[PDB]
Amino acid sequence: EYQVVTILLVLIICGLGIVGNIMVVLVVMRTKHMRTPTNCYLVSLAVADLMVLVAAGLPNITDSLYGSWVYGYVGCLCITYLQYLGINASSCSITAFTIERYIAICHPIKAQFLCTFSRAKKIIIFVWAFTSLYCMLWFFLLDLNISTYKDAIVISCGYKISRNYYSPIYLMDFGVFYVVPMILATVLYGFIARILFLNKQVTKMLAVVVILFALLWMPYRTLVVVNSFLSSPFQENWFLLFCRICIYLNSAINPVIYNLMSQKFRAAFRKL
Amino acid sequence: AEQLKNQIRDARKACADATLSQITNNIDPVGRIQMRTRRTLRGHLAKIYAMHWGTDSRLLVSASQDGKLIIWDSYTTNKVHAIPLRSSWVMTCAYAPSGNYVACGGLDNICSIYNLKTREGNVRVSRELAGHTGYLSCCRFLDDNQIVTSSGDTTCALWDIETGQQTTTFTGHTGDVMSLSLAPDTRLFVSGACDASAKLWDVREGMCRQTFTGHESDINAICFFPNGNAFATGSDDATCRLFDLRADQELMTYSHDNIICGITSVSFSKSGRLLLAGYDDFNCNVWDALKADRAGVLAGHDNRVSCLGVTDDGMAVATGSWDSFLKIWN
Amino acid sequence: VQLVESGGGLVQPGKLSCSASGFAFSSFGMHWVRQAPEWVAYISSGSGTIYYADTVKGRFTISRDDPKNTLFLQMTSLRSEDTAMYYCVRSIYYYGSSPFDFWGQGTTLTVDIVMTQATSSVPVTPGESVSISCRSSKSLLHSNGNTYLYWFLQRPGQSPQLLIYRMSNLASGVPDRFSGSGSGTAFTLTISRLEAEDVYYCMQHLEYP
Amino acid sequence: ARKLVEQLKMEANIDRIKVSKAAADLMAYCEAHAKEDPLLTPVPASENP
Amino acid sequence: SAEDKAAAERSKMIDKNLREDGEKARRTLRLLLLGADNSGKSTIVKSGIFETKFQVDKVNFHMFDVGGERDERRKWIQCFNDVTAIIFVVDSSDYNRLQEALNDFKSIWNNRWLRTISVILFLNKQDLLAEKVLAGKSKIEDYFPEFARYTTPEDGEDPRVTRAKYFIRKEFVDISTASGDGRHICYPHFTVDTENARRIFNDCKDIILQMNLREYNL
Repeated sequence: EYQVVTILLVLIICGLGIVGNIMVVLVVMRTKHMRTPTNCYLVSLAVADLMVLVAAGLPNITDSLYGSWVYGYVGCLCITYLQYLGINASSCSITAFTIERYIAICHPIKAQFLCTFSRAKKIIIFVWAFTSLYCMLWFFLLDLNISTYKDAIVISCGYKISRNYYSPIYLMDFGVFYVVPMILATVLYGFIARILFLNKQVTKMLAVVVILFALLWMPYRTLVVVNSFLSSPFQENWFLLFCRICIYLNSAINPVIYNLMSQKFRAAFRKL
Repeated sequence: AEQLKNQIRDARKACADATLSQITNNIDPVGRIQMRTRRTLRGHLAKIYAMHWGTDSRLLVSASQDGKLIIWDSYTTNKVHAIPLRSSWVMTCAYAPSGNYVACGGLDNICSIYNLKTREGNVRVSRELAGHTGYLSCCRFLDDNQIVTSSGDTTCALWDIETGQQTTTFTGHTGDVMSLSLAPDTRLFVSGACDASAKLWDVREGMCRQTFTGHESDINAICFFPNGNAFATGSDDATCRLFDLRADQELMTYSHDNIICGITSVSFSKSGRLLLAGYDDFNCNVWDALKADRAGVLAGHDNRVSCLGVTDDGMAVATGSWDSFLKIWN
Repeated sequence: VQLVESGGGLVQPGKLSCSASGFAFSSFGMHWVRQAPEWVAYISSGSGTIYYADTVKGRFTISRDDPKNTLFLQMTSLRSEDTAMYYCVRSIYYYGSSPFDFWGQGTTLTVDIVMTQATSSVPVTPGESVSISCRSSKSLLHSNGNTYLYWFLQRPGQSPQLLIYRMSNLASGVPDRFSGSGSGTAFTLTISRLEAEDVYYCMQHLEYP
Repeated sequence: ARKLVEQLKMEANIDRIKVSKAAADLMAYCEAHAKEDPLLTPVPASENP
Repeated sequence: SAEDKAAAERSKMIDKNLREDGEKARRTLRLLLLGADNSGKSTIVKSGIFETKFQVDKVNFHMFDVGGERDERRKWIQCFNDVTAIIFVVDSSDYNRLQEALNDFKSIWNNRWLRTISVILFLNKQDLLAEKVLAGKSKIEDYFPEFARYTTPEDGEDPRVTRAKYFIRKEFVDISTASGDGRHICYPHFTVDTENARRIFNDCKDIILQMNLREYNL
């Protein structure tokens, strides 16, 4: 049927990132380098792209055939806190990597003295604490409900309060995790292009990152944010499954866009 | 004197009855043993060049590129002293048998000697031994008033800390002398030179008693067997070998047939059946000195390992490396 | 090489300054042992550890000072138990170090684990190989195996010294006629071949008062 | 040249025994200390810190 | 026990007095000054290891002229492999002091320990070679045998010496670009005048940037 084929479209692109992010950590944590800050700024993304695939890619595989929260209440607090944590840490350890990447290129003589492995831990333990402070806030506004009109008393893992009253959690995650990595990677990658035009074969791959991380987070962050304003929330299967098949597709290319297109990771992988 | 050098090659290497592998064929080996990182003596912040185990087997110095000499406690991972160096390009360090003196030597052709147990509580330099014309590659301690010193101008000295000048000078090398080690019977020492030769000198006489050859590249690691009747070298051509003083040949060749990175440091055990060896492939090795096998691997470093030593009782093995992490194994 | 204290204030009950002129006293502990006719503190260098006395523990303060090496106490509710001579000690610990290797002056201000042996009236005669033995209760084969033992030398002079630290070993500046042997929870100290200028004290170090 | 030949007789006129007993006494030191070696035989935790 | 709870408070103060002395040896870009033989190595910027220092626009440089036993470089060169740039000064006037530098440049470049360090190749005494072609002796064709077929593109002015000074510079970068692999590349210059204290800071910013292109995965 329709949803029988999308039990594969969800579970193979949440599987190629669930093998691609394991391909990150076995390259980082089992090589004999000095653990450079870019080896540390990506494991902060390789354990945040796991939780939106191994804890968000398959409450869709085990619930496409049921329609209710199969995990009940022991999951719909403890697994949906790990769905809003693989979102706000796989898009907030991006704007902490872009700022470390622009400072290292457009100010390289002022960034051999700041960027250190002891300083990459200072931000990543910070940026995981400051987003665990935000995803645990969901707990007091998250509980499932039951609907008795579809085929039986069946509904899945929804919202405890009315949907229109769930507005400002969805905009302070919009304006911090979508418009900041789409503006501070548009400005701070054109600055690399102005530097690389004064002395330029990699500036096309750098122009992919600005588009690919603003067109794959575009439909989810505009459909969730419009249901805070719509009197009747959008609920069809042909569009909601598409607006979060790109969320899994964004976190399956982060071991490819940020990692595999490098020069030193490929030689590090070739020795292991 | 071209034909006279062939008289040594027929009297030192042709007098061999057998090899060493035919002796250790029927010997039950250690087979497979494994050390483990008990301690991790972090705190340095540059490449580490030398360490030396103290006499009480619970103290060790470490010399690093950042210009610091640091005495450690090997039990509680405890730093004892911080000795700031004059010239930060240090390539060697030393520990006295009394435990009262340490001594470094660097690129500045100068051997400083520090006194640990002063009455003012600090650590201050006792006698700064200037008088070499090249970089100082190794330095040792016979007693609290005698120090032998290799350097980077083919000259090994033999100082006297009270007076200050060389009482003896061991000339007779071509390149540099990169490392040296005193014997347990402390009236003899050996020196591994940068011209692929190893010279057995003599403290009391003053002339070099023997000269050993065989390495292709330059010897940067030497240490005595604890009986004082043998010693094992290590050069940059990725091969170690153990000679002998009463036979003047190469009895045991500790060649790893699948590695290409050069040996940086070598020290025997406290019993003479664990040849530790610090290589350039970012990790150490363990060689059973009897049967010439790879009985263990101390893979715990990420850059090259430059210094390595075994205590007097046999308690531990501390290996330092270029990633500023010195690690005690057991 | 040198160390000095200052004071001896006679006042009604209810500040004696040291000065380590010629030392590295930014790398020394700073005790004050009483031995009235038994500590006060262990202000370590890098002042994050200030123990205090068994008699008060909340007053009779003592304030660290690094640059001019101004180790003093603070006169805060002085009692009749601290009416003693405080010997500031150039003791600092590392494996090989000798606590009480140097010692200050007996400034003489006239304001737990039991190792009890007073014997406070013993005349002396030379020649005989005498042997004092202060033993203690618990087994001093410690978790680190280093006995915090009890034999500290003194003299009829106005300042103490050390004979037998950790029940065996000799200090710096004292003669070598003193000696000793021991075992678990015991010590047999052999002070032999006596001579002129030879009181004597035995106190613990295991825990702060 | 003129000093090397005199400095070569000090390393040429010495007696050299065979390598068999030179390695047999190498093993004779090895057998006597193969018990008091805390790294050769992994002795238990009675004295290893 | 008050002993090892104080012999470890000592170890936490010898800990905090290396990470305040290790944040000062990481703020200066070290260099490695290396002339050939009286080639003006001391006249470019202006104990037994002559360490000269200079700063330009708040960036401290430390150059390490090693006046050791000889120019063997067999073992003291590996102590400088954590460095930003070697500096190879060579006087361009003589012709016995250029073909000796060609033998002294394939030893530094084709090496093992300097394989991530790029040479800021200085050229000095070119106003004693332009003042040695108006003299008309000019044995560049006699000393260098394959000199006579060399054009002079992309350049007082004289095309005879412009073809000459571009010949040795293309001879300098010939042994450079053979095996450089993009990690490290030469940076030749032209000059004994004071306009080169900026020409190193302007060049080390393209040495760090060629590392951070490979470091931060760009």
